[PDB]
Amino acid sequence: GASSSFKAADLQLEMTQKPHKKPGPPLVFGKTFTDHMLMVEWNDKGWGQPRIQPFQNLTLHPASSSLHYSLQLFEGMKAFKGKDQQVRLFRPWLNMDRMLRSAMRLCLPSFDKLELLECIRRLIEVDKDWVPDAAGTSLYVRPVLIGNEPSLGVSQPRRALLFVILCPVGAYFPGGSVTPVSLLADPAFIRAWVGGVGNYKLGGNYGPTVLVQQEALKRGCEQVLWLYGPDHQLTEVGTMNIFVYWTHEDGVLELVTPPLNGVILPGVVRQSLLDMAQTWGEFRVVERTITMKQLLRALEEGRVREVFGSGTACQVCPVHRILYKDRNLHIPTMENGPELILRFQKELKEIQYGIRAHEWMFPV
Amino acid sequence: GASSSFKAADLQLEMTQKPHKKPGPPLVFGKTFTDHMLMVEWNDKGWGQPRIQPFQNLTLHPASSSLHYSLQLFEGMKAFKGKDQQVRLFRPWLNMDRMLRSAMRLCLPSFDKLELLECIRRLIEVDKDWVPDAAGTSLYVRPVLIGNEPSLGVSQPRRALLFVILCPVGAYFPGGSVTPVSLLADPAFIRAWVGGVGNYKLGGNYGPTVLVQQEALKRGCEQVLWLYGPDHQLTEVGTMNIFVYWTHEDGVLELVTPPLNGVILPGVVRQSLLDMAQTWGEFRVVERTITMKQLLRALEEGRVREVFGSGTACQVCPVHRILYKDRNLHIPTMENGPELILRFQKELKEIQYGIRAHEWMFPV
Ligand SMILES: *Cc1c(COP(=O)(O)O)cnc(C)c1O
Ligand SMILES: *Cc1c(COP(=O)(O)O)cnc(C)c1O
Repeated sequence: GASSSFKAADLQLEMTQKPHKKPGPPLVFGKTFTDHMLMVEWNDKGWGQPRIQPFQNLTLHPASSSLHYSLQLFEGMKAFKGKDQQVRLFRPWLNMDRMLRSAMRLCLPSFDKLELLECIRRLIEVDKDWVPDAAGTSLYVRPVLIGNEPSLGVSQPRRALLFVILCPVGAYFPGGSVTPVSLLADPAFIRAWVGGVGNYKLGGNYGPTVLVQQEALKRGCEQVLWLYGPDHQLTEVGTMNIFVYWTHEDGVLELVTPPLNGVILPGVVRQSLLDMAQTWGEFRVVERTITMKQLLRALEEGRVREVFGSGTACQVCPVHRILYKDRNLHIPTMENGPELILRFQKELKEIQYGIRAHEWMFPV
Repeated sequence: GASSSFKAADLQLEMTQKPHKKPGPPLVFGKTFTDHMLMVEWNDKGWGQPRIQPFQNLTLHPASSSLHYSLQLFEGMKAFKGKDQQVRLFRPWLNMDRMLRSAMRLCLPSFDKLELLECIRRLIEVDKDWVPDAAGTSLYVRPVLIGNEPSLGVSQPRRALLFVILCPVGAYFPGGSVTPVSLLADPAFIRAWVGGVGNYKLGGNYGPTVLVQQEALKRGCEQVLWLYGPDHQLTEVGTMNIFVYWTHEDGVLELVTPPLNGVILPGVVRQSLLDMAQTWGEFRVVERTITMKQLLRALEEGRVREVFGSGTACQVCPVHRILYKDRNLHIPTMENGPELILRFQKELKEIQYGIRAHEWMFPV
């Protein structure tokens, strides 16, 4: 059908008459929600008006395509409150771009990126007192678009819902340090494949990972290292992008991450780390496949400095151990500082919390 | 956690006070629903009691894991009403087995197969007058299990819902004949992969196929032929299993379907066709990979008799054309009768509608 969008200019506001009490000083990820949400409905008449409304349950027809055929996508981004109580979102335009790409892949309706962003801004503004301001804390923003056609046909939905909910989040690390994780690298489990949809933030990519994460824990590891292809390409760690800081086989010190060739989700943090490192101009920055054979050889030769994951949840997450083919591989990230990881963490903290002004931050 | 199940002995019944009018003489697949549904809730206290209740909307928390991370699975099976008004389900035990396998893969709670089946039986019994009895018609039964934890953690759900809804379905073919379809075979699109979850009936497998089906239609084809691997293995057609009746390269007449090696959904119809053909003992019946190279050579040599899909929707669906690498390949299914397809259709019709007694049918 023809494209159309809702407009922020049309936003309707209904304030809660029953606010929840705000948390004390233990923000467990994803279990505590704020007082309001955004909601917009789409059908054959286009989008309705956007509304901010009290946090409340969804009412869905039992045949809703969202629940049968996974016509569902989401985003995640963080807002941060500085010491002056100004709230700012980190590169939210990138998340909007990604959400629209996801929507098109599932034949869900398009909308105007900047109108959604302005609605999100207004929502956060209404719930601004829910954004924590202790060091390292944040507000997680969770936009969702679902198909909502009351039909068991596997087909393009004629109805959809877009909604956004918000969660306060606690700190992951003490100021100025990081704590590493151990990974399970089992080639039997495949997250994504070329020709598939692992490069979109679709619900369907995440459910099948629950059992695998439980196998990692059973095995004494914290997260999953996702391997791909017959050469055991390192793709992602958990729900994070993977980076390696090493001297490569050609003798050149570089930061490498896998290229966007279909099996990598294009992270916002990932893009930001690449951008920052390119701007410093201190070492080579490249997008290239990384194989277990290359890593094993680099480790034995002492060429690896730091391996880490990146994503909205911890920002940068160091790795100290990989369990592969029943071999426990020590990764010397913490013995190398981890200088690069701490550098990234510091620069992101300064930008996100407004210690210095930067074009990446969108004020609320 | 420890396993437990709901019991049919505990079923609660609430009859509708506002029945819907039943359809006239146009049953469009999946859009018309019956007066009641089954519902069972699970949490940390185990399963609640099962209930038959009037058809109504679901009320879900906006953070429900079913909508964010695709913690969702479903089944599909048919009930058939004979000319004596007896209603019978086709091999429903197989669907129960498959549903439990799906549940375990997504870390959703197990339940007792026969208790669910007995509840389903009771539901169909309450809505028995909704089962059509015109030739070729049926009642589709749609069990669903979803995670329902109000949490944005990607984790094993601590709450779930199991529900079943029912749809009357019309006939697909006139009695005693079949109509063929054209397929798009584009190796760029991959349904499933070894190491993945394409062998389970999980919602997440279906949403990404909507865009691909639209590309097939844009290309002048009706359904998608799903190819896998660098040798272009024929895996599935649409949401159906694929069968080929041919003289193989060794000179032997056989019926072949791809083996259950991770990328094939184990269809109930598929299993039934294999069982029937094995019981006749007239030709070789084998599970072997089928490649496009083999098919192309077989076609040019005149060795192909019939290619068809199998599944609960049409039972057997003949193929007459495959568009591959921009070549339109004629498939001579209709020129060969299609004798085998008509044989299968007749034998299934006799069993499903109770013309002859058979252990595959479960009386309601
Ligand atoms: C969300 C996600 C990432 C990280 O994306 P960010 O935008 O940096 O938060 C990486 N990989 C997967 C698989 C993800 O879902
Ligand atoms: C449901 C389905 C089938 C067919 O299964 P039946 O049990 O015969 O209805 C085959 N392939 C896919 C991908 C399916 O979803």
